[PDB]
Parts: sequence; C-alpha cells; structure tokens
Amino acid sequence: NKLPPFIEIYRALIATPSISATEEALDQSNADLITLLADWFKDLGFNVEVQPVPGTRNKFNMLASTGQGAGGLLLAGHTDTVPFDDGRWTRDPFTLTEHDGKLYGLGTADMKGFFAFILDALRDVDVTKLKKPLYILATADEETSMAGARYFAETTALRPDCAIIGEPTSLQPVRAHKGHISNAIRIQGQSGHSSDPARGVNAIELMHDAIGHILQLRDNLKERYHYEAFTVPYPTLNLGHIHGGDASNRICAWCELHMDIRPLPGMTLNELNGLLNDALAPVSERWPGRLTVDELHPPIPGYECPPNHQLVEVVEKLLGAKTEVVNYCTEAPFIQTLCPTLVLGPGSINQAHQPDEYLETRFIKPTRELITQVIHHFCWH
Amino acid sequence: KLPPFIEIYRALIATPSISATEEALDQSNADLITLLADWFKDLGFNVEVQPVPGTRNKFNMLASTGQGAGGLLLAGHTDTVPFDDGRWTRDPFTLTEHDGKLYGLGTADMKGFFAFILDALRDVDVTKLKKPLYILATADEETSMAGARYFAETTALRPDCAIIGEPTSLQPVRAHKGHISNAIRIQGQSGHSSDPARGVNAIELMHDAIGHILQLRDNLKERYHYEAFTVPYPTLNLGHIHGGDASNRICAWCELHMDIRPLPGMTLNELNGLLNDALAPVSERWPGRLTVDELHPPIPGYECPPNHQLVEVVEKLLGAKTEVVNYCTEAPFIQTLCPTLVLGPGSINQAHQPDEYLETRFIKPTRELITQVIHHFCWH
Ligand SMILES: [Zn+2]
Ligand SMILES: [Zn+2]
Ligand SMILES: [Zn+2]
Ligand SMILES: [Zn+2]
Ligand SMILES: [Zn+2]
Repeated sequence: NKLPPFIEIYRALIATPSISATEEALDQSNADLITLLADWFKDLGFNVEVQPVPGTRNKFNMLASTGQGAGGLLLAGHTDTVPFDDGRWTRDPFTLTEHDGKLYGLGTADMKGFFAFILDALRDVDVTKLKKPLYILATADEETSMAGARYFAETTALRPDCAIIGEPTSLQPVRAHKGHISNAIRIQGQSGHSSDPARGVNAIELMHDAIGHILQLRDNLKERYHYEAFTVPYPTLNLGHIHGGDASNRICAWCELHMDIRPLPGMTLNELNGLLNDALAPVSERWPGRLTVDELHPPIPGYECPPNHQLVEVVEKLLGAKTEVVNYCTEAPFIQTLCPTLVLGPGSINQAHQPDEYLETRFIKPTRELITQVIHHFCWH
Repeated sequence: KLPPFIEIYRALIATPSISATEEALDQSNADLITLLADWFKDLGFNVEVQPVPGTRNKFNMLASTGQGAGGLLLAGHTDTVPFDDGRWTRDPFTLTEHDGKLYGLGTADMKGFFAFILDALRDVDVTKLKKPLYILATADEETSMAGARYFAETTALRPDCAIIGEPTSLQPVRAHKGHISNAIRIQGQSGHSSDPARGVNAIELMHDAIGHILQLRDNLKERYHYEAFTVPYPTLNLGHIHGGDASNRICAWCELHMDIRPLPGMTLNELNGLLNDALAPVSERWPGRLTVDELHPPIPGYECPPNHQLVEVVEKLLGAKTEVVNYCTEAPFIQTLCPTLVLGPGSINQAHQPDEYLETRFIKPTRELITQVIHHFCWH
C-alpha cells in the first residue's frame, strides 16, 4: 500500500477529531487517529503496537518500531488536540485549508503536522537498511493529563540513544522547560448569620491565612532559585481563581482557590509538594480537617537535556541554531527518563490552541529535511 | 528503474568482450560499454565514452557525478580472457546458477563488479552526494592494459581514493610486483666454422650479456627487499634462448627472452637503467649489435601506503587485513591518480578457468561494501 502524498496525510489527520478534555462530553477517543497512523506505519514496514492507556476515557498509545538492538532514535508526538471555540473559528476546524501560505486546521501546529512530516520523509526510506532502530511514539491526552506519555515512560523497556518531541518550536531546538503543578485549595467553614460572626468558622478568613503562607512560598521560591537562561528566571506561582460563600449577610461556609506553580528543572515533585504542605501546615494544624488540596491535573516536573549529546551537536549544525529554553510544559520530562530529549518541531506556539490555528507552508521543506537528516545520522550510521 | 541484479549480470556475461593479441579472437568491447553507459545515464551520471588509441576498436567509459575536488573512483575492466571450449560444460556466455554458484565467462573476472555497482546504486540519489563519484570501465586489461594506461595518461581527475574490483575474495590487496619481459637480441656475422675470426659469434656475445644479466639478478636479490611478498625480492628469469643454423657455421644471431618482476617502489625507468647498465660493456664493445625489445607492455609494481584511511575503512568493513599478491592488475596506473586498493568479489582461483563462477554468497557483502565506501568517501 503506497502512502498518500503529504497533503493528503495531513488532511486526513486534521479531519479525524481527537480533542481531549476533562469533561467527558468533550473528551473524544483518539482511536481513529491512532489507527490511521498505525496502519500507515505498518504499510511502511514497521512493527506497530497499539495499547490502551489505563485510566483514560478509551485512549490509546501507538509505538511503531523498526529494528532491534540498543539505541536508535525516538520521534514522539501527541495525537490529541485542545477543543475549539466555534464562536471564534471562521473555518471548519477539521478541514485543512491552504490560504496565503498557511495551512489552517485544529492541530495543524499542535501537533498533527509533525506526524505527516515523519511519514512523508519515510515515504521511500527502506527501513530494512537501517543500522540502528527507529521508533515513533504517538501518545494520548497530552493536552490534559499527559497520561499517554506518563504510561509509556512507566512501562516501556526501550532506551533509545535520543528523542525528539515534535511540539511547535518554529523549528528551534528546545533543551529545557519548567514543570507545572496546578492545585485547588478547598476550605470548609461553618454557616451562620452575619449578626454573630464569631459563632461560625469563616472560610474566607481561613483562606486569607492560607494565601499569606502561599505568598511567602512564592517569595521564597523567587528569592532562592534563578536560571537567567529562562525569560522568567524564577519558579513562578500564580493565584488564578477564588470562589466561596453565598451572601454578604452569611458567614462564608466554604472557599476554593485554584493556583499553579512552574518549577525550574532540577526541583523534584516530591520536594515541591513538601514545600507547599509545609506552607499550609500552620493553617491545617490550627483547623484540623478543614483544609484540603486537590490536583487540577497530574503534576509535571521541569526538564533539561544534558550537554555534550550528539543529538544537540547534530541538530544545531543541521539547523544553524542554538538550543533555547521555554517556560511552558511538554511530555519531555517523561521521555527524558528514557534518553536525552529535545523539543523541536514545525509551526509556532503562537498558533497553538488559537482560533484558526495554522502552520506556515515555509516549514514544509526544512522540516522534511531535518527529519530525513536525523534519521540518517541516528539510524543509518 | 534499473533491472534487478541478476538481469544486469546476465546481460554483461551474455555480451562477449574477449580480448586477444590475435586480431581474429579480439572482440570489441563497444557492446559491453554501451550497456554500462546506458545504465549509468539511467542513474543520472554524466557518461563519457572514449576510443582507446592503438587498440582494435576498444573503448573506455567514465561515469561521473558531482563537482569539485576528491571523491571516490570505482574501476574495473570490461574484457575477459578467451575460453577453451573443450573444457567448459555450459555455454560461457550464459549466466547459470547451480548449487550456490553463478557460472559464466567473466563472472569472477570481473563483470560481476559492475553489476554490483549498478545494483548498489539503484535507489541512491546521486544529487545528494557532497563529493564526486566516478566509475571507470577500461579496455584490454587482460592483454595490454591499454585502457587503464590511456585513462591514467589523460585524465585530470584526482579522486581521494580508488578501488579496482578484481576478484580478491573481498580481501583487500594493497600491493603487487611489476612485470617486464624483454627479448635481448644480438646480431652476429656468419661464416664457416673453420675460420671464426672472419665472423662475430652471437652465442659468445650472448654469453657475455648473460653474465652481466646474472650479476644484475644477484644484485636485485641482495639489495631490494619487501618482506610481505612470498619471494621478498625482485626476481629475474631467463626463459628462452635461440640462435644460429648449424654446428659448422658461426652463429649469426641469438635471442634471449627474460623477465623481471620488480618490487613496489622501483620505477620502470630505474629498472630499465639497471638493465642498460648491466648490458653496457657488451653494447659498447659491439656497437649496433645488441638490442632490447619488449615482449609485452611493461607493468610497474604498485602499492598503496598501509596506513591510508581507505585501508582502515575496508579492513573494518570486511574483517580482513590487507595482503600483497605476485600477479599484476591496472593498479599501478590508477595509483598515479590516487591511493588505490584492489578489492572485489569472487576468487582469483576461478579467474581464467573453465566453468568460471562467482558464488552467490558474495552478493550481499559486495553490495554492502560498495554502499559503505560510497557513503564514507562521497556522502558528507
Ligand atoms: Zn502540543
Ligand atoms: Zn498544546
Ligand atoms: Zn552519513
Ligand atoms: Zn581482471
Ligand atoms: Zn584476469
């Protein structure tokens, strides 16, 4: 079975909905997308394994393999997209449309195009002639939980020489980014009429005490840790949303705060959890049982690719570009547990998750070239 | 799309290209050259076919891709030796597989090498190579080496390195001795044996020359050494002698046929001057009477330096260390252009033999060798 031309591959991927969401009604299975990729890889002569990802709403990972033995190259991407706002799109998000040197569609930039590029570059490559293995990972639920990548990293026996995750980086090689933890702090107070405030426990007052401690943690993070390579050098902590209480004339019976932290590479999740628990401890100990912490998504550590890796040397030379760091988060921390990993892909973060998302056609040739060249270097040598 | 390997090979074997000094058995290699030229053009090479001056309608082919300095030369001859039809048991020009062998004239020596180059190149995109690749196909290796001689005299190409795909069982050969064969001819002056003084006795003059030539033999054995060779010195052989009509006549003429096999590093000019120096007392005593004529075109010894990168690369790919051999190839002429190895599939033991073959076990390792050396010397 011959592989369709690049634009047809791209078009079919965009046309196959794969939105992930916390809300079940918006959370679409990536079964169709995964099978489409899996059979294209099978057609090119890869061994392909599709696995259900435990704990997801019917989502799957795909790993396509050619070759056996140590090392080789892993090319990795996620299959899901974010949802779309049909108020703000002006085209069908599932219809790949070329206009004014741009290819529009949901996931054109983030990040279905990367798979089209891989397949198109492999069009004629005889995988029987490779000397080291080539692996392609397609993951579930990157945009929500990262359960696909986490599950793969937890279970796989593979240890490649190196990996590239094709997130949109404008084909600039990214070697590090911050982590991401997002929590809801929930405080249960006691109701009562405002004519006698002392008679109950006021959840806003307790949340005030808690926020004091959380802001002291924010200050300590910022005072203690700095990596000026990041445009924001410190670990960040953001108070995003707060809600509680019925009415002005009633003791506030509950209050919830949603916050996040973006730790620098090198801080462990265990460390950071300890620092948050320590921060809240004075409140939890004064008011036993009343304060709880929930995660809004599973936590993700920061990451950094080590120096002096062939991957960097080769890619920097191929692109004429030095590695950069970013403040946002990817599956790289999970993949980096397996091998040295870069984040490198076509399209721009500026279009990711946006209405009328697109990928510029100018990325087509340089992306095809990069992929051909890294396969040659890491698999054909 | 090139035809599959076996069809390329069949086509080459099926196209007679026997070379011979006799005009009647000496076949043009034009048809063999045309097959290769058209296939290299199919692959996107620039192809030049040149007549080889002084031959019976023979040609050389050079297929070229890429621009600028260096690169890789792959070289072979297009001719074969003749066949003895009483000793063959299949048609020499019909490539036939039997029990892991491919039988036919030139299977081992050395048409297979071209089939392997074309087959290795079938999917290779030459437009992507960063340094040039050249394929040379020569005339008349098995007689005069006119093809290789002419190419080496005329080309401006200076590759980084070259391989000549003679059958070496895919073991790299980095040196061999030369070969010069001369007739020493002495003109005497006849007369009746009852009065020797009235003539000039060519056997007596030849006796003086032989003494000088055996002294040269002794000098060559004493003063030049190359340990790797089974006979580690330059050899000199007196093979044939003939002169005179009768016991009762002064011997009016005498001829001696001899050969010398010099070591790598001795030039033909150096060797010629040693021989001329040895003969000088005789030619000076008897001006006009002694001449030296070549019996075949002289071949210098050859070597590639053992530490060259081409040696390192091939020794690792093949798991076989470099060797030296006692017989001749075109390597001395190609070595004038660039460091050169002799390395190819099939065995020397099948070369020029009845029911010549190349074993099929050579197919996969030869394809891989060619692919790897093109990659190493041309790709980046
Ligand atoms: Zn993404
Ligand atoms: Zn995203
Ligand atoms: Zn290479
Ligand atoms: Zn030969
Ligand atoms: Zn021969």
